[PDB]
Amino acid sequence: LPIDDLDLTVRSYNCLKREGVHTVGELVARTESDLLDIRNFGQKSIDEVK
DNA sequence: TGCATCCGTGAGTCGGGTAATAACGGCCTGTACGCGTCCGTTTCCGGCACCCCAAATGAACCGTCCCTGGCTCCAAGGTGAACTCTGGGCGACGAGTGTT
Repeated sequence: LPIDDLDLTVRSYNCLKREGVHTVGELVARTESDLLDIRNFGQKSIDEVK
């Protein structure tokens, strides 16, 4: 499933589509620590992803 | 009346082919073959009596497969504002450190 299908807000889509994350399969493959590593990552994005 | 004297059957199994004599004219014919000629056949040149036969030459011609006309009623391009990062800009604070 793509991350857009999760019907989320501005920042998470922006910071994901620049770097080529297209699905939630790679997102569930990546752990919370491996996804929070990104510079200027929103804590609200962390909350919604968790 | 023996008695020698023939005399009549064996005896199994799956490389070829090796020769003589007096005979000689002359006539007949006979069946097969070789000549010259004539007639039925048959096969075409071009003719009709016409058989007409026909693809090609005028129509419509009407439905239909293309043009032009106007009309929408909407969903995409144009017009807003914010905001959550996104990024840079500002500022203060602290020990490892250039020096005699």
